[PDB]
Amino acid sequence: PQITLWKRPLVTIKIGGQLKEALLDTGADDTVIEEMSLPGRWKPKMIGGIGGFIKVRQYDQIIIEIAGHKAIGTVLVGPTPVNVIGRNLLTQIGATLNF
Amino acid sequence: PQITLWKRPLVTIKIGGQLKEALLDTGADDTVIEEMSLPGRWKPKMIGGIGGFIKVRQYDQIIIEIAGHKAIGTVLVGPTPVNVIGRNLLTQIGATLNF
Ligand SMILES: CC(C)CN(C[C@@H](O)[C@H](Cc1ccccc1)NC(=O)O[C@H]1CO[C@H]2OCC[C@H]21)S(=O)(=O)c1ccc2c(c1)OCO2
Ligand SMILES: [Cl-]
Ligand SMILES: [Cl-]
Ligand code: NA
Repeated sequence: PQITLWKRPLVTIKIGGQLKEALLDTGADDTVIEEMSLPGRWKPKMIGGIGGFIKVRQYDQIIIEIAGHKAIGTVLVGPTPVNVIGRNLLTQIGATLNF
Repeated sequence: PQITLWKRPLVTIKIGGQLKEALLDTGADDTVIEEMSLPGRWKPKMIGGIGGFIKVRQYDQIIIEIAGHKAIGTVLVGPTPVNVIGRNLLTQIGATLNF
């Protein structure tokens, strides 16, 4: 699709057997999801944005379906105010910015 | 152009006759730039990012060039860790997300 930016570019994702809404976010290096359980090992991480840093759990090799497109990569889980699909997964679905 | 996301989507902007680097950020509603001087009056705004809320100075109707495209709109000035071009100006330059 071509998504305009008049409104937030929100899509449905499937992660860990759950449906969630998330923002397609070119300014996010990493994918950050609100608190949920995921399988496998994790390690702690701090990530920073406007407002400062939050502590997250880093899970690797997680499969996510984004607007119908499957991708695998690292997912950070923690107290983000919005679920964000970052560049690590946007690349895998072939997303580009065009103007 | 068509910008892939393997690296941060950094572009050169020009504001107040000065060149700066900024991130094309589809996850930002608003454009937020580091401390600098802008003309006219400002109004208060609070914005919420991953680590919490910050106060910024809102300047309206500011002339800004983004990757060679001219925009005129609202710029927020405050302690952002990177300059971000948000949807308010991405729409003015005709940007879309495509996959
Ligand atoms: C600020 C940029 C450099 C980074 N952020 C991504 C943004 O797209 C963020 C994504 C975001 C969106 C909403 C709430 C929190 C974060 N947007 C944001 O802060 O926008 C602010 C400016 O406009 C306003 O509209 C949205 C909030 C305000 S982020 O959320 O802090 C972030 C995401 C993934 C990351 C990361 C930081 O570090 C490593 O991986
Ligand atoms: Cl990854
Ligand atoms: Cl590619
Ligand atoms: Na894993």
